[PDB]
Amino acid sequence: QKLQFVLRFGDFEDVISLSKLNVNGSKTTLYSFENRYYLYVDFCNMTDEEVENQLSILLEYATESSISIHRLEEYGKLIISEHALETIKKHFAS
Amino acid sequence: QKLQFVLRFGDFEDVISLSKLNVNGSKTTLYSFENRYYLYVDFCNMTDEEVENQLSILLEYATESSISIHRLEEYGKLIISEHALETIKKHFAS
Amino acid sequence: MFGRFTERAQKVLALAQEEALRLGHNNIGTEHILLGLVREGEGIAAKALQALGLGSEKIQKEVESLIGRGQEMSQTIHYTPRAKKVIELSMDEARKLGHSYVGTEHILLGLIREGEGVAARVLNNLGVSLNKARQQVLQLLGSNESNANTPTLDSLARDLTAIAKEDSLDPVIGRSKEIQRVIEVLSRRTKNNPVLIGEPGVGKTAIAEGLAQQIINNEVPEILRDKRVMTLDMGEDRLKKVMDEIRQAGNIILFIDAILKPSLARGELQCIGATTLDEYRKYIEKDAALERRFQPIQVDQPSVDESIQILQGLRDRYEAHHRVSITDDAIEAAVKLSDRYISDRFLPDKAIDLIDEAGSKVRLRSFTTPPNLKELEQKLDEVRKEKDAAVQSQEFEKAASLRDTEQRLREQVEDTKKSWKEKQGQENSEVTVDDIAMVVSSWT
Amino acid sequence: FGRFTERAQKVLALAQEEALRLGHNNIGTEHILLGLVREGEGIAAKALQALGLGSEKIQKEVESLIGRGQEMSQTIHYTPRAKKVIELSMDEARKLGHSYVGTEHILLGLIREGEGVAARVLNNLGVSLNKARQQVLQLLGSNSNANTPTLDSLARDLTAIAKEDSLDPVIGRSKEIQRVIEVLSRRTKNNPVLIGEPGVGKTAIAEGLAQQIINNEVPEILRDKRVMTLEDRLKKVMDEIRQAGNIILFIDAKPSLARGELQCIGATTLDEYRKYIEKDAALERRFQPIQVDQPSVDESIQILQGLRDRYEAHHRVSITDDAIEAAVKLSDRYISDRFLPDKAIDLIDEAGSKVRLRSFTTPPNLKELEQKLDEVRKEKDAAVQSQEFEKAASLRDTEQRLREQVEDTKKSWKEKQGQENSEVTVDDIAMVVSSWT
Repeated sequence: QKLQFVLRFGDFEDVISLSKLNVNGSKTTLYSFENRYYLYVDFCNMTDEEVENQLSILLEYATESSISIHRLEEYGKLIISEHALETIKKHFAS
Repeated sequence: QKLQFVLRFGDFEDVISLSKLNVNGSKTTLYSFENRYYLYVDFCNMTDEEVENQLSILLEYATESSISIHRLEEYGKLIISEHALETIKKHFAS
Repeated sequence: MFGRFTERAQKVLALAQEEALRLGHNNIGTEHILLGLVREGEGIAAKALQALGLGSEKIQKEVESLIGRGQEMSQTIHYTPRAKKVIELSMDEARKLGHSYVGTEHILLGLIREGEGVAARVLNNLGVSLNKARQQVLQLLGSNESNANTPTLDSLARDLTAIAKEDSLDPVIGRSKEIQRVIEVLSRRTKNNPVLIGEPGVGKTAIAEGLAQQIINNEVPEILRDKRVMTLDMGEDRLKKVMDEIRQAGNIILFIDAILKPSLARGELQCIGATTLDEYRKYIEKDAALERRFQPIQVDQPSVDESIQILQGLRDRYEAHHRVSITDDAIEAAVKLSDRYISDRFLPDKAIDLIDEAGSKVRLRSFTTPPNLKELEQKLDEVRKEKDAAVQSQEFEKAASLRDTEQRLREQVEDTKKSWKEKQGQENSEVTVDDIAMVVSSWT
Repeated sequence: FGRFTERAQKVLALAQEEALRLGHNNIGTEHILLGLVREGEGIAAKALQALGLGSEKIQKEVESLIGRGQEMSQTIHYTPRAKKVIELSMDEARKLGHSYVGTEHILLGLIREGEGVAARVLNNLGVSLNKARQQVLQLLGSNSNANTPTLDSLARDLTAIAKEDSLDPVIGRSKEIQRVIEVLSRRTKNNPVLIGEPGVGKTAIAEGLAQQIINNEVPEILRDKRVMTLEDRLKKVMDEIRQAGNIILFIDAKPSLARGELQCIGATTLDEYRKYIEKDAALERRFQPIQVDQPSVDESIQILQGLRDRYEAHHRVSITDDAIEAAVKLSDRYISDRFLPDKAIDLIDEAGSKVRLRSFTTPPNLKELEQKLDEVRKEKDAAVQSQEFEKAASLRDTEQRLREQVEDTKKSWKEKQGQENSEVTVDDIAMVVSSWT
């Protein structure tokens, strides 16, 4: 089962919101593309049950884009690497 | 076999009529809905033969509505609780 | 009741009441109607129950074993709403049988159909499923009743020889010398087929029924005995199909009032045509198989007196709308005014139209709303509400008397709503002239 | 996002109660779910009690996946997911004729948009998604010879249909009705053709016979008779009739012809009928006419009040009576090119919206803040992709000051519902007309 996903938020504030929680053993990176912001999640080693779980939360705040992840790595716009959630929580939660 | 039923009367007087008998070990409650009056019967402990029996009588005076009983408990209009028959007999039979 | 049934019906129904009280109950439900049927012991309904193994003995024991005494109240009782449905039903369980009138069976039929109720349980308790029962009644009622006639008599299309066989056929007058002129034009070999032209109007179609009667008994050439009159017409997928299934059977003459669809003269395909003064102009104008095969005769707007007689012959038959037979003195007007006074038809259609204008109209002045007691009902309404809406608030005894206040009204209403059976004894079955002359002035 | 039951509204705000009771900052689908099982009395609440899901079992899974608890509570808002979930319950009720949303529909609406936290609470509490939509369902529900064929829809049965007590008034055209009956008895010009300037009234005359045969005074054989209404199913059903004949047909708009029975009441115009009898002559024969005078002015009035209740559907009427008086009288003499019952009704409608319309309009010179606001967000975006966070977060803390700003003059516009909500009198009606004349 796959352990890396790419999600699209409609408006940026949706991302801040997500940030205000716990990323947890979750490397994550954030792109800007077609004016909408995509976010790329990478779970290292988790039980499938544990991931289908976690991913649930994420999509309270996003949807999952059919977007080829390498389209971003090439033709996107990087904004924050590896610790993408973590950084937004810094500059935005209060 | 189920031991609680919800019946619809075409006109109210049909209900008075039903009252003029014997309820008998029968808790009963009466709602008003779509201008037609529904009545909700609850037999505590009776043999199936004993209930298929009793229900017969009732439907000389009503028909049995497909209506989800909880639709009433929420969106209905209560008129008499628990002793619904009993009450109409008081204020109406002579 | 709620109409009219057999004695057997009516007896079995009142008989429910007999049983209403014999046990002291206060409303006669489906369970009493059932006792009613097995206790008149002689209706078809009664007979059936004797089959399933259900005498009065077995039944009443189940019933008393589910109701028993017995508030002698008997405060002038009425039905169960269920049972009132059960009656409404037998009426339909007989539409569904051509039975012009309800009776013991239909009411037993009517019970099964609305199986929710006490009767139904007596039996699902007496180990007698509901269908085993509708069966038994059925297996005690049933049906009622030349080759080529098959395809033909099928379609379509009203076999006039037939309606003239059982003598189940009106006179009809004449145009008696008119009927004859048809049989020349029909006994030929040149102009084989006849065609009547006149205002349409003179119910031309009437003359045709004429042959049916005479070809039968019997004044007509041995050149025509053993043949058949039939109708329609005009012009779909059932094409050359049945028409092939007739050329293959020479004994046939036909009636039309429309198009051409002319495979004329081909087979023994022999016609009689009814078409307007002019429309025919627009068919021999087609020509010339027209001017040839088919061939015409002038239909007369009946002698005014003749008109009168036609009316009477079917007078007894317009008693359907409740007022005739009679009055003669009235008929004469229907007719007479039309020949001279407007004055835009044939002298036999006009008449009957006056008659029918009035052939309900008076049965109607019967049904009009009573005095300005249109107002009562208006009142009674406001009541239910108070009663009703009150009942939703309760306000209970605030209704008891409210209900009572209601029925006070109602019986008052119905008593003066049926006081207009007098508007019936005044008008219903009336007729005289003045009714008509109205109809007339209300045409100019 | 609209209006639901108390039960709905309470359950929703109740999500917020739970928003904070755990300290989170956005109320997601997980809180809407706590909301439902915690008002413990909604049909939604009831269902959960079925699957084996008390508040106890649930909140334990949820805290086991989020927990405290930044008391931030900086005036919170929804999850975009849950905003979808709300948009959905609205639809999970269109899909049920339920004129108003409530506890169930919201539970319905959650399953539908299963991607989210609620959904996982349950796929975790061993309660697949469909076993659940079921439980809610099993707590809601519904409301004859030749009729078999006929009884499509095509073409609904005026008669038994109004036998079920289920019928209203109905105001006539009381002598319009009875002339439908002199004709519907005859044997001469038998089948009556209903000519009058279109409408309304017209359909109401046949809803008459219906009312008359049934309760009950009528005559020349006419009892147990239905009045029925409205190509690869054509003459199909029509044979269930040449085999049983308790039936008048009510037409709207053709003649498959008096091949026998066929009792029908005619829907046609002053002239449209002359588009039958000219080609003739089934007309002067079978079919036969009668006119719809325009209903009595006073009768006109007490016609609306009957459907007053039923347009209450747009918010203002019922009432005012003083409001209808207008509609009707204006029309009879002041243009004055229709029919005296149809016109009035139409007028209401102009206003039968034109008021909920004027109700939801736009605030004062408060346009230009929108324009300001716009570029700020914009200015915000550009910098975040440049990051430049602070140099923007500035800009977010700043866009948001303007947000709650404009609201308190748009929510300050339920200050504008009042000045017309259910206000009704001629005021609104006649200005309508300044145009039509």
